[PDB]
Amino acid sequence: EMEKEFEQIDKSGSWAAIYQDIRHEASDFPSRVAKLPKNKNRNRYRDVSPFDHSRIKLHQEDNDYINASLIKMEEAQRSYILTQGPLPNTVGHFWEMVWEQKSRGVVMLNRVMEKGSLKCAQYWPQKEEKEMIFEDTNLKLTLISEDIKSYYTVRQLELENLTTQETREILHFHYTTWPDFGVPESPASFLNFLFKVRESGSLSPEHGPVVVHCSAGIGRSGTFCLADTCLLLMDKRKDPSSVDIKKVLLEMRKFRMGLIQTADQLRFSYLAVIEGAKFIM
Ligand SMILES: COC[C@H]1N(S(C)(=O)=O)[C@H]2CC[C@]1(O)CC2
Repeated sequence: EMEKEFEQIDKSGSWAAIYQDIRHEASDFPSRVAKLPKNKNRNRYRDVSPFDHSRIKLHQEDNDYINASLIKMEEAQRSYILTQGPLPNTVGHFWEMVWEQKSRGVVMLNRVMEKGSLKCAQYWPQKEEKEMIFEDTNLKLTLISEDIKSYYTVRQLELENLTTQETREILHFHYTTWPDFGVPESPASFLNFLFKVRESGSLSPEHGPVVVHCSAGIGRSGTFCLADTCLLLMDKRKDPSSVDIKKVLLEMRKFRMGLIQTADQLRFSYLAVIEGAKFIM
């Protein structure tokens, strides 16, 4: 049982050690498309690239490239798109991806500014009466409503395909209280947030995959998907304690590199699953 493994690693202070074995066992697949010179300004970080095998392709004939990966968890029957925080020049590609994949939710785990630097472009409207038009991808985005809570904000957005005049409602879930350094002290508000996403229908098989991002789309984004998938597998299985968080993480790392950036994010992921298991047993 993971709770006792938690006890052992914590008492022995073997978090980094565990983290390094995960790093060494992690898959390495080609990322040739990401490294083409015509795509250099589509990548926020030169060392964070989607693998070619799992990369999301845009349906535009010119350049299909976005820094986004499909993570397919076959036993849990859950998919996620993990992406970077859009850049000033990829906001239109971001919303084209949302459209093309039939996503119902966008999960944002960062602030636009952290540590005095921009981590993401402002890619959604701040006021109902000031909608955004992405001329490169022929999309219009309107803020419908905004519900601001202590730990997170939920926004209803209308995305319109200006080409076909079809519209969809997109939910934006914005976790606003992840600290600039380290991880939250308690997983309580992160679990609350994860249950609110689930309750919305955004993670359900009747929609395209949820879009999940932070700045790079590997650290906090990784923690979100890892906790969700582990708790779902504990619901599904005859024996809940058969769920090994290290194996799930390695299965998720076949689809996108570097998921869970620090030993502190790993320890936080265990804490989130262990605490969330109580509210599921
Ligand atoms: C308490 O988290 C594990 C800590 N260790 S340890 C000795 O348990 O691996 C190192 C110092 C800070 C850390 O948070 C991460 C590295």
